[PDB]
Amino acid sequence: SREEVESLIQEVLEVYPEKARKDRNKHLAVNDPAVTQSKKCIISNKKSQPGLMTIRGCAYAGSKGVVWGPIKDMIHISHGPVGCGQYSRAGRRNYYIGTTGVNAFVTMNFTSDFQEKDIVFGGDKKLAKLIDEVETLFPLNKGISVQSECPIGLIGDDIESVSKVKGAELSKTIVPVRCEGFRGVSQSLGHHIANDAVRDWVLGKRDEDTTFASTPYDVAIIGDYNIGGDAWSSRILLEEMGLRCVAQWSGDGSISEIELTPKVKLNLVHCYRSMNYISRHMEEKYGIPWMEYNFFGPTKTIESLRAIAAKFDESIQKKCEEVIAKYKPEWEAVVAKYRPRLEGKRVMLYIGGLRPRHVIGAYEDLGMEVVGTGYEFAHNDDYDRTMKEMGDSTLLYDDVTGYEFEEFVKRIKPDLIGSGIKEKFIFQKMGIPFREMHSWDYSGPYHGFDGFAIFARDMDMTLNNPCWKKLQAPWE
Amino acid sequence: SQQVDKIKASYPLFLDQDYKDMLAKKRDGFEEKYPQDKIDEVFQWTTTKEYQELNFQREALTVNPAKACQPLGAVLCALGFEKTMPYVHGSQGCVAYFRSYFNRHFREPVSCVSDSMTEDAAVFGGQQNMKDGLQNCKATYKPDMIAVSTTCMAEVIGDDLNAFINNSKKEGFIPDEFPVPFAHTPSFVGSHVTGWDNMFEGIARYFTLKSMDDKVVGSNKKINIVPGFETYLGNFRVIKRMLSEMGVGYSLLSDPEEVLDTPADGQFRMYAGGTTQEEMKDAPNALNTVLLQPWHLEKTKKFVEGTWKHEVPKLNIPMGLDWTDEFLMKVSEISGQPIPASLTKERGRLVDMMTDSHTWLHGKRFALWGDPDFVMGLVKFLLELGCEPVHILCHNGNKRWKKAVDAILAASPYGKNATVYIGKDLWHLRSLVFTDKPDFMIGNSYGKFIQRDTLHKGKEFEVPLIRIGFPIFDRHHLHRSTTLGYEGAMQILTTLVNSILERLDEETRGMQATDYNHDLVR
Amino acid sequence: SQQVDKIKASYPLFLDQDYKDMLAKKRDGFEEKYPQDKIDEVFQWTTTKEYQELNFQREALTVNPAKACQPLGAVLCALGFEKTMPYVHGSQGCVAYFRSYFNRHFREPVSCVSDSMTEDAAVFGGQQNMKDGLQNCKATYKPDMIAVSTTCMAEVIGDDLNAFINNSKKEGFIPDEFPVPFAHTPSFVGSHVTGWDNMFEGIARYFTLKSMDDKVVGSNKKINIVPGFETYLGNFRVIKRMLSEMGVGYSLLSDPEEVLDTPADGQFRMYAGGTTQEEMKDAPNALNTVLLQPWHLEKTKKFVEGTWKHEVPKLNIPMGLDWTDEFLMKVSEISGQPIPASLTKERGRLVDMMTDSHTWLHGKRFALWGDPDFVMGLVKFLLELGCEPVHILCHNGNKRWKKAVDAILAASPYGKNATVYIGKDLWHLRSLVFTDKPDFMIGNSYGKFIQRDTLHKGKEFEVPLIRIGFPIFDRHHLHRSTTLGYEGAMQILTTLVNSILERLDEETRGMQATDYNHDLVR
Amino acid sequence: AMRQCAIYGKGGIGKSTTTQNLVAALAEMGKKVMIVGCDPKADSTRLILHSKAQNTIMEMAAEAGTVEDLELEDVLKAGYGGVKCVESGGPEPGVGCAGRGVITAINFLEEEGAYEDDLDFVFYDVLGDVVCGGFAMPIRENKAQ
Ligand code: CLF
Ligand SMILES: [Ca+2]
Ligand SMILES: [Ca+2]
Ligand code: NA
Repeated sequence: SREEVESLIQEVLEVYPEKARKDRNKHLAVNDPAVTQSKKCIISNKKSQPGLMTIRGCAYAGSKGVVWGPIKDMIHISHGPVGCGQYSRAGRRNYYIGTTGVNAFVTMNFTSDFQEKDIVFGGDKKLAKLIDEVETLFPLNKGISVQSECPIGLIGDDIESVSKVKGAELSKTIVPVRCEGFRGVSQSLGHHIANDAVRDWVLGKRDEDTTFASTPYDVAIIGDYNIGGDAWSSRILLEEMGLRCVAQWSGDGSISEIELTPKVKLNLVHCYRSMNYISRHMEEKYGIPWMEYNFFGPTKTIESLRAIAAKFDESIQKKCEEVIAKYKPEWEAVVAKYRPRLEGKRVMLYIGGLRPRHVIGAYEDLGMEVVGTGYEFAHNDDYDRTMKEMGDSTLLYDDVTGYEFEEFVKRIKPDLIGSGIKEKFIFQKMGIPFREMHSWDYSGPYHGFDGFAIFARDMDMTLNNPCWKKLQAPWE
Repeated sequence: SQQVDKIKASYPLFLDQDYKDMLAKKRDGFEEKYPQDKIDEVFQWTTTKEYQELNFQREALTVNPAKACQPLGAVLCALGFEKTMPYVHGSQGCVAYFRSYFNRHFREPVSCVSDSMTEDAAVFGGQQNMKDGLQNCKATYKPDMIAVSTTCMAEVIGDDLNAFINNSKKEGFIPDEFPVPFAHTPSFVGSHVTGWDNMFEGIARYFTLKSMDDKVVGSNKKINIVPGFETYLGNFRVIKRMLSEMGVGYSLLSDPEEVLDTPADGQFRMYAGGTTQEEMKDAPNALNTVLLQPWHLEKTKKFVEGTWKHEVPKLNIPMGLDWTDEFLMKVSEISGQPIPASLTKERGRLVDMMTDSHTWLHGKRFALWGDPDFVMGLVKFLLELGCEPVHILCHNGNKRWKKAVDAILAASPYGKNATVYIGKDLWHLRSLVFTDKPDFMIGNSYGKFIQRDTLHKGKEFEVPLIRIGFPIFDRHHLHRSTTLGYEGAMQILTTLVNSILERLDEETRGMQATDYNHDLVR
Repeated sequence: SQQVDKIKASYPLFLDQDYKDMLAKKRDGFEEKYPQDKIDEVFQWTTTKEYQELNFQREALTVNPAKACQPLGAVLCALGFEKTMPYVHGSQGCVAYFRSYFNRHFREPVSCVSDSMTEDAAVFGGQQNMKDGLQNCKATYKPDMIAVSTTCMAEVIGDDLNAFINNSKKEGFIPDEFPVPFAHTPSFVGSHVTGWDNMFEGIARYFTLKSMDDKVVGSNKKINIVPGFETYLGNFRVIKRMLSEMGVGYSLLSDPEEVLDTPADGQFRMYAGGTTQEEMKDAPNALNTVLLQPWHLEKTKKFVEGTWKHEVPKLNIPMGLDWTDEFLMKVSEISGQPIPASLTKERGRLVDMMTDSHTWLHGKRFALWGDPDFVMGLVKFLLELGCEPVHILCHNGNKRWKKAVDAILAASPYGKNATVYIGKDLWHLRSLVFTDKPDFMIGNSYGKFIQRDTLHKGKEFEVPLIRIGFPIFDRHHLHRSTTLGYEGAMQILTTLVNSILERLDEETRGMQATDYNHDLVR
Repeated sequence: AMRQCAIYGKGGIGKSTTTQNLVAALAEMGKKVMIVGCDPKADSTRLILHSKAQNTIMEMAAEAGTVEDLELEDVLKAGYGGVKCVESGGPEPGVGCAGRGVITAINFLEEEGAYEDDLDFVFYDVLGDVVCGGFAMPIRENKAQ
């Protein structure tokens, strides 16, 4: 009941001091599927109020942990003190194939480990020496990135100069990234800062090179970090459809694939939030058009395959229908087995910048209803694409606070919650089935047809697990 | 493709032939990958002594460190006080990381807030963030105490915690009597354990600095116990159990055992148990104060000895037989309580276990890492077991600590092949286990990548990992274990000998090849 | 040959080339061994469904049983009484075996005597052996009680224990008041657990049959607890800890925890702790009697209900969540003591662990074996964890027990693929894990040969063993573990999920092959 | 026992001379003393050492991979009456925070074991022209009482 939700919101806000109350009220809203300009209902991408326990991360997380970290054959230096690189070492499951420590380096933590003397004198000389050491001990790395942590900009270091000098000296691509954590208000600005760094130091390397033989079916997967193998289970379908995937940005990605992307015919954007920046740039500079797609669940996947195929000739469209017919009996069997076990169950989600709206279709393919959703750092163009996907009178929350999330959950009483690691254990203690929707709870892939089977199996094992019937001691 | 009644997750899904062909094409067509023979050549070179020398002369690059930053330790320390909310003044990204890091190790909620200083605070400081932050935090989460620490951004720009908090109170953002102990915890100085020490001394000074004239040493008849950065629930527990067993009055200063282990009974408890504010105020009235991990409690020690006037005993961490004996005897001496028959019997049971397993433990070689106190305690027990601690690595260790460990080693023939390394990381350790191969590695989850690396050279070069330390993210509930006292020694001994027997069983499981030694009895 | 500074034991010594050539020549020249291709052919056939059918129709041959004989159980039961010497009337060979069997599992001394009946007693019985035996035993080992059981030889020839002991006393070989409870324990009837039941009822009747007119039910305000054949020290301990924690008066009838865990402090203690004679005499005066392993305490139950008049509660073994809850509630009901906050919190912590690990446990398939009560408790907990107990084997189980287990399974969707097998052995189980491959086996050390056999078929067919049960001879100190109560459930859950994670890590340790899923965090 | 003192004052008024003569007098009467110079000019120990300029910790630290690469021996020098002398030194002109340079140096002495249990006094000769948060750090960090 729209009234009941509006009332819930106001009740929850009562605990806040005046300033925080007025601000938070603008980030909470009752959905109206008719709205197309989300700003009329909710504001986003603003700073978080102090002391409220936001679930958000920083720009470094958005640049190092999200965009750059996954590029497998490059060495990424967490530049600054030891903290940042250690907490983010192998925490995100951006899968890849490689010989780690030899030609690939994703799971390792390279850092300049700033000590007090580095703060006093600056770390540019340390950076230069570090680079020579990286070159000596990891000769097969194909490029280096410098991910700035908070102190870099604060002490006035000039990492751009160091990168230029060492880059020319070693004939190596060295990318300075100003993703210090104090910039922006969340992981989002980190994405933008990272996209601009790729554009300015990597993307135009082959602008004058014509040795790449292109075909009219060349595409690039933009914005899929291959969580649990998500990109590979996406790539397989596109190629079965007759297309040729030249690059993957950036799950299991190589620096060469990135440098080859300007030669593709179409950029396929999955994560709009993190890579719409570089996508717009490629259209502007190379004339490459880009389109958004969704590989979550059979309905969205079939719709996406068909929309993508329509961009090419009839032969691709024919293969598209052959691929859809091949998998039809597989996902129908998944639905046949699991939908009756999940039919009608209600889910509340809270994620980053894409999935909060992107997974709705998959839940509906299993007869489930998303009664609440929100993003940690989405912008309003994200909410514009969200309201039409959510049901009337469902709850929306931007940069939700720990307190808010807990209170909304106690009132709404979802049958399942899909959020992050910092949220997981809170709700399990409340007896509410919980599934991690960032790390897929160490399961996955969830993208495509093969991913749908796993997703269904996972929602079922958790929601209907026998443990949820045992939280109350029988002598109570 | 998927078979609905046997769904495959990433492993082994991607092993299917169609996925395998697809990955081969991705590589050949767009990765411009180095030839496999070149990759083998470099990999081999990374296992050599020549590479190890180059590796050890690094001066600027750090690879796979075995330490974290200060505020992580400040948050854990704060978490051990009644209804206390850890608050880190600075950038919020840090807080998302500290929580996540502890959430994965304890598999429990971890509450902590930030005052989200952003770019516009980088120039003029975060005084406003502190005012609004403390007010919003107290109002929203209702803690009875807010313990303040800092991120590197706040440290670099010079925010004065003392002044910022005083002004927040002076201007009415939080009650003047509301406890807000604080500590500067720069990530570029020491490590996470230093943050624990800083935060603790900060809370201790907040509740006792100005009222020392009211204190009388020994008047409350208790013994204070300061645990230090501790991530094993059984360690807080075994100390309280042994003291209660002895009838010794005590006060555990920073006790997070309840809040790191709440029951799943239908409700989320943001706060639970913990050292009370009254216990901190009363602490100076104790007979004495015992520091369980002295190598990372130096600032606390100076304050406890210099201001509380406690004759802090010179005791090593209570790990292993000798050191647990010493701890009990000292506690007995300070409290006047005798060591009871039950503890004497427990000691004898650990010794029995040592006599029963010594043949499999004798001469086994180990590489190990972790925090200073934990590492030296592990080293001492290994020596007591007749094992050889060959590669001892403590990234956040120091020169005085190394000398102490070198002395412990010189006191035993089993310490002859050991070398203590400080300031070195897990990439340095990786070279050591390839050039001077030990039988096992005792360390945290990051060690799994080293095991994987050694297996690649060959099954006969594989060095299996035995998980003891922090963090442990790839196994469940090991945070419930114990490493201190006789109980912890029994657990570690059991884990070590069975790790040896498991590997031996693996190597003798070859039908008609190595199974002649696949003994039913060992 | 040997390198003095790197001595090799059988493994890998015999892998040296000269030993390998020598063994090849021994085989080719004098073993007239079946050709290797023929051996491979038969091995393969032993893993098929055709072979399994032939295997299951056996009626006379038993291969690799999963049970022992009666007197073994009588000895363990006797060991739980104060200063009591287990005495087995019959052939001495049996006693050398009973001691050795328990010595290897507990890694402790195991005292027991025999009266060495030989061929000249085979015709006329062992009356003289009993007279001299009891006298020599009492004089030499000074026990305060001698508990008598029997070997099969004495049973087959019909020696009358009652008469033999009476005559020994009548003629002065041992004092008339010296307690000599006894029990006939034929190895050809039931199994070792039946021997425990027989011995216990024998000791209970000895101290209370003739003096029941003096007893008053509930007059001593305690609850008797009969443990049954138990080989995990933590099980006796956890029951006493929970009862004391509840403030419940109790009496553990047959308590061998002290004698099976004496300290190594310079002296050998032949006897230690144990249920006292007075506790047995006073037992009828309790409020009630709870049997922890009812499926092997049927004779004891008839005596306790029929003679002591106790309304023995119908409770399953306290394993898993529901059954530990039921045990506590019943104990609360009988004693009038409420279940305290500490136990309610412990329960909630186990549930928390279950919610944290459920994703790795869900749907995991298991083959398992052991004694009846232990097997059904394991089955119940596996269901509570969302796991699938596919092959349930209890060699010494019976029809009524199977029906009970089938009912437990029918009450859960997770029990749909399970089949309960009674009277079958580990050679039968071996076929089941080849024809309907589970993910793991939960059993005792004999299961290591099945794992070895499955690996021979292929790494992908290997079924790893998880060691829980008796006996466990190839790992050290697991007898210190707990399988009962919330504590036992936490230990089993931790062991199961980490066994799953260890195997997954093994399968994803292949460099650039399967390590894409070698996750730091799980 | 050990008393931690700091001599603060404007520059150009003989503060360093007075500090070194005060220390020499204490050593003369039997006290164990250590002088830690915390002035960017690094001229707090020449009179005790009969030298033209003592190598500072900051100077040597800038040349090294890590401060622990330095050895107390090159940093700490015994002079008149056995008093021990150290010069913190400052970061290059225009770049670092002189105050943080001073704390870095003192933290190093702490870890290196320079504060013997023998010491009666430790005197920090600190600049007091502009009393900024930087030069006030020895106070904020309870380096001197
Ligand atoms: S927003 Fe890093 S964890 Fe922090 S106190 Fe500094 S070392 Fe430690 Fe983002 S870039 Fe990183 S993670 Fe923070 S620190 Fe800034
Ligand atoms: Ca938990
Ligand atoms: Ca023993
Ligand atoms: Na080389």
